[PDB]
Amino acid sequence: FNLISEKCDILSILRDHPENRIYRRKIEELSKRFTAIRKTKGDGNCFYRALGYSYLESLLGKSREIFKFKERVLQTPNDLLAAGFEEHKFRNFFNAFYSVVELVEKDGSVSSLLKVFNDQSASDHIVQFLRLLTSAFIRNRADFFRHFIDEEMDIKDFCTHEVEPMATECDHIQITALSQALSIALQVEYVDEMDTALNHHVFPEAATPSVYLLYKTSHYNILYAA
Ligand SMILES: *CC(=O)NNC(=O)[C@H]1C[C@@H]1c1cccc(C)c1
Repeated sequence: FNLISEKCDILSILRDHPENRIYRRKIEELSKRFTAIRKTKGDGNCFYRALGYSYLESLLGKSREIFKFKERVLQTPNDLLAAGFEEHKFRNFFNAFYSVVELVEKDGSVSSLLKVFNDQSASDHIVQFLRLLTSAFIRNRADFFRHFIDEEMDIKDFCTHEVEPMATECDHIQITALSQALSIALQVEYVDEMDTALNHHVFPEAATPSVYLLYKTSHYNILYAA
């Protein structure tokens, strides 16, 4: 469980980490709404790996939701080609992601899903797929995403260097692109109330996110609603 941990009670964030006790107030509030966390490896990939795992986990047993998600996934090869990705280059990453979608579709357990996401090779192929889809999404909407980058930076160069490569850290750009790309309603909770970084992924309670992530200093763990 080196890439995605077993569940820990939310208050482990305080009990195990003296360094977090300054965030006691936020964590104790979150503990009213969320019961548990899974920890993700801090390797530059944690957003993609957290969102992939958490969303597929959210689908287990929801056969209609799985069906509609499989349809979106079967369309992604065309989105990738429209963005200039050749099939022979994305095939193995598509196949890894398709495989874990079929695992969830065929009754699939949390245990079997965790095993794929803790397999370095399978998990990193899934992350690479999610990175290419993120890049494809941004490239296809250069006009929109152009607003959020460095004027001197080309959108294609941003994607080449800050989205496609493994271990490249996310900003709100990649979170927006991937969530829109797969229609994953995501909510990000912050550990640190004093962190001023604008949150583009917090909505009112009445919204129905699939995935809740817990953010601190470039790192995203998975949250479980109470
Ligand atoms: C989401 C994600 O993977 N976040 N990244 C981390 O937690 C990276 C920051 C930590 C790290 C890894 C290797 C080396 C250093 C100096 C930091």
